[PDB]
Amino acid sequence: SLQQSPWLLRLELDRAAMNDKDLTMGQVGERIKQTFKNDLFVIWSEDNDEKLIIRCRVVAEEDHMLKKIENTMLENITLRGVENIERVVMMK
Amino acid sequence: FDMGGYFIINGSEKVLIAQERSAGNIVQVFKKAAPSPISHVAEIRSALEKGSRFISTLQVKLYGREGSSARTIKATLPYIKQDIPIVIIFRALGIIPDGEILEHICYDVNDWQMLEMLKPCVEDGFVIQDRETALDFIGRRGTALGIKKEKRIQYAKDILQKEFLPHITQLEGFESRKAFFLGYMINRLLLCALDRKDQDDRDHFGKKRLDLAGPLLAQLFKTLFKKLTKDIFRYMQRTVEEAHD
Amino acid sequence: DESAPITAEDSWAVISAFFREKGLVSQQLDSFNQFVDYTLQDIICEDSTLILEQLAQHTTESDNISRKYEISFGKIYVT
Amino acid sequence: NEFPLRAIPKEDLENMRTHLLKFQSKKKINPVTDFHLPVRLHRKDTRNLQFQLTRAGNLRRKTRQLKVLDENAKKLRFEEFYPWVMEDGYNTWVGSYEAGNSDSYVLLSVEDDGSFTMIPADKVYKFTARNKYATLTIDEAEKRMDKKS
Amino acid sequence: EESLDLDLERSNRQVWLVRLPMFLAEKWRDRNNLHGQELGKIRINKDSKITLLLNENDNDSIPHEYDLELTKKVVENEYVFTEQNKKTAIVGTVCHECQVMPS
Amino acid sequence: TLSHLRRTNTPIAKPRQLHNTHWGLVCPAETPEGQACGLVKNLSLMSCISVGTDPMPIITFLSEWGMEPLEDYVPHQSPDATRVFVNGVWHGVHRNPARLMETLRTLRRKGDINPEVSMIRDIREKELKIFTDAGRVYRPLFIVEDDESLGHKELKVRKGHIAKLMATEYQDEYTWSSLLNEGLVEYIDAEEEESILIAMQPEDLEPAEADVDPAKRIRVSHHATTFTHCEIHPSMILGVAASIIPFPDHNQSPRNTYQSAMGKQAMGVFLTN
Amino acid sequence: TTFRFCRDCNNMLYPREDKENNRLLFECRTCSYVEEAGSPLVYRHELITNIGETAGVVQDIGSDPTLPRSDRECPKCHSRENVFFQSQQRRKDTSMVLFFVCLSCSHIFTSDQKNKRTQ
Amino acid sequence: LPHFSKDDYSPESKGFVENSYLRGLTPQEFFFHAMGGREGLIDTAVKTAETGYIQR
Ligand SMILES: [Zn+2]
Ligand SMILES: [Zn+2]
Repeated sequence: SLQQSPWLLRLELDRAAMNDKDLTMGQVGERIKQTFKNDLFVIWSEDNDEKLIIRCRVVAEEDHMLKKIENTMLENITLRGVENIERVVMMK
Repeated sequence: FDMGGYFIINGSEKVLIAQERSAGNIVQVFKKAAPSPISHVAEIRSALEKGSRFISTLQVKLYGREGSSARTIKATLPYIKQDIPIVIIFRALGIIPDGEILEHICYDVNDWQMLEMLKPCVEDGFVIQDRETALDFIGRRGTALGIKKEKRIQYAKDILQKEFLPHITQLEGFESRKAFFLGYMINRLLLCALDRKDQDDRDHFGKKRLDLAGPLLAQLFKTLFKKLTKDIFRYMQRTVEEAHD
Repeated sequence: DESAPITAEDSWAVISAFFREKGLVSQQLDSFNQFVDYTLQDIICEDSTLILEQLAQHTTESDNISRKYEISFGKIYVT
Repeated sequence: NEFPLRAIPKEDLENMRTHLLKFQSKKKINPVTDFHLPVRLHRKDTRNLQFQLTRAGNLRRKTRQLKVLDENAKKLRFEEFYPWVMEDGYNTWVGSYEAGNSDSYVLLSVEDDGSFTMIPADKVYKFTARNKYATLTIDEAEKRMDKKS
Repeated sequence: EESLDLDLERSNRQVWLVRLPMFLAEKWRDRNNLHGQELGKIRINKDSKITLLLNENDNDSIPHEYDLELTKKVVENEYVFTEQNKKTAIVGTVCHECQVMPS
Repeated sequence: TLSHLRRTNTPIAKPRQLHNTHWGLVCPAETPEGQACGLVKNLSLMSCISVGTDPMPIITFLSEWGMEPLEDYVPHQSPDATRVFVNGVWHGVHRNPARLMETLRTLRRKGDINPEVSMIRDIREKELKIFTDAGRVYRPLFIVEDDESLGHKELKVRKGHIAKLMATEYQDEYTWSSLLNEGLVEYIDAEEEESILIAMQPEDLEPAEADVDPAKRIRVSHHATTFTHCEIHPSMILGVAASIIPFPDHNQSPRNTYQSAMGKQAMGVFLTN
Repeated sequence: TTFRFCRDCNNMLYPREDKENNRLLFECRTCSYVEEAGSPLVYRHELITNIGETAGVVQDIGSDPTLPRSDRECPKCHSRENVFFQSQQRRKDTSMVLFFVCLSCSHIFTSDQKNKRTQ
Repeated sequence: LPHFSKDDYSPESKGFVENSYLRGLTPQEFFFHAMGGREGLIDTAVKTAETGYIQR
């Protein structure tokens, strides 16, 4: 309120993890949306809402297609930071 | 006060030193390092208690890394160049339908986690559907190749009987035993990859054996007696040719 | 009171018995003995027997004679 | 502190004009005799004979040039598979003798007089749909003759 | 009558039999049976305990009770067929499997 | 001469380090310095090595004691089934391992099953592995049983056996074999060690609390009510050379490792002949 | 997840969409078998797992002498007799939370003072 | 060690030698000190050739 695939990719994010590496559902979703452009329809649960969810749909044969999309998503989608740079400690 | 425990060879005393080796017939799972196609391996150093001692080590390989799609399970069989997808091996063994195959690997029908991990293997072995076609597929991959249809299917039979899991039995009708074992191995391979069990401690003393004066002489006497046995045969030919008594 | 719990000094009475029986090189001797009394026989019996077969040309006498000779290994002795 | 007991005399007859065998079917093949009406159980002699190559001055030949002849091998009549044809169109099973040590399960059968008679199991055969079996190749036939003897 | 026909009488009147694993030493004593061929008694006590005991003459020995361990014959279907001195017949279906334990 | 007849060679993960599994089996101090350091092991005083027995009497025993053979296994029917192995050969499964394990243990402690045979029951993993196998290093430990009419969990061996032995010590009829067949003491290899729970001292680590000397070292407690075995003597963890070191518990770790190398080069009477 | 097999083949089932009636089925790729789906969920990944924590809790758990005991009163039978262990999920991350198994009622209770369980 | 209960992260279990050399070490303290002691002997042994070649 204020055409697409019947197959849904639904992922649950960890509130505790989403905080230590400061992130918003909005900004996470934005990365996915900006990665797959107009060939993936993304919706997401609000930062307020109890469970943290991202609902995704594509634009015969679709099962394997989505299993590739979830691998791209977990392994290739960079949210924050610079590549090769892990564990950043603050030091006085 | 002299305590014995040595030999006297040409007048000097000699002590056999115990040699430490890794115990055989032992299932061990190890994570194969960061740059590798295979993420984890199930190894079994199968050898006979006595009799020739076939040092054929079976590797059950989990292809694909933690975060790679199509994580298949293949196994390198003695005298076979390629690693055969587990499924085809079970089929060549006689365990033909999926789920009958899955029953040998996963023991809990509830455990969806391990079962999803077996779906790729089922897809990999989907091509081969009967026992015969499984043995041909194994027979195709030589050896050398050994061209002829009757020949390759007959060869697969022999490898599974004589070179595959030689402890247990090297006898004929024991497919059921060797299938459940392979399934116990895949169970252990997946159990470690699912982070439920720890990688095997290669340095646990319980997994090491000490070859003392006994077995050392036994190892030597074997190769020394087969040296004599096959020199008598060379004589029986020489003395049957000329009937030289 | 022959069923009274054992003290710490008593563990030495057991250790005394362990060594009275086994000695300091039980491993070396017990291994060799096992090899002489048992292992040796089984090594003579695994491959053991060897045969040679002489099958003829089946033409005519002195052909058409097929033979098989055996050589067998039984008990093993050691002086 | 109370038990109901039934006791039966057991005889082991040295007399006997029969041999008792076991016919075993796998649960997966779902065998139900109720559907049976007529059955034919006959031995399989397809592999009656079998010719196997056998190895036959001068130096002994290298393996690549060894000389061979052939030998006829006779299968024990008792070492032949059984062939079960049920209902004329219908089911057909092949029974293969179980490979085992010289020990045998006893069959306990009830007699009209009420006592049990026990007999040694002569042979144990595993029967499975013929569709699971294929024309024995020379290799398999040879491998079979060996197992049995 | 017609050769090859498996006389299904035993299975048609649904006769049932027991398949028992017997220790070799016990079956060897049974071999010494004479008279009517009797060797002992099979006891079934319920409240279920099944056991076999040799008779006094056959045992020549102190009395013992061989317990039976009942087992399932589920994973498959077992039947008994006999071959006379030449007729073939399915005399019975294994209704119970058990192991006679040494004692 | 003694320490040479107890020497171990290891040819070729982290082999040189002293592993926990080396407890009571190999000397923690007797090892060379340089190149061969930690690859040349020296056997502790009470260590023995399994000669290798026959598996069949045990396979025959197992089947007879409730062991369903693998040839007839149906995983979903018996899903909690304890899988039974004899020398890495899976023979079948068993429904009540608790009772089987006790029978097998009584078989060994009687002598019916050889004492050099190793049998382990990993409850969590639902497995029972048996080893008739040659080459396994074992050590003897005192058996402790909850079994005592009068009170707690107490070490089978009593002051009566002790005098029964010292009677035979004065004769130079009650041997080490006598303690072994009377099931007072047992042989435990490293794999079996995994499933047991050992007390260091018997007396000090048995009856609970119902001033204290300051000069003595700080010691822990007998909190365990689970104790299956007791240590004959903790000093037995040491090999021939380290066993001549006076107060090795008062030296820095390597200084001990040094002495168990030097004493081998010390002069004296080697043999009376 | 929890998946089914084909009755007739025993071979596994592959999902097929019935485009016409907009519903999920499971087809057998060895025979002509088809069956409607029980749940809409076909695949579950699970990265932050909790399945492994209370593994191998055979009723014989009390017979392990290697296991430590505590006088913690049970939530069910209130028995101060129990054996304890840590998350058997052999991962690096893993918390040092303890799982107590009752030596009477067999109920698995934890020491977790951040969260509340049922496994 | 087999003298400890499982999942024991106590100082006494993970190798804390509470005692002075003057007082003496418990068998557990003795073996743990022995493990720790062996580590140094290993690097002393190895370093020796690694260090030598660096020099060259
Ligand atoms: Zn199907
Ligand atoms: Zn409770």
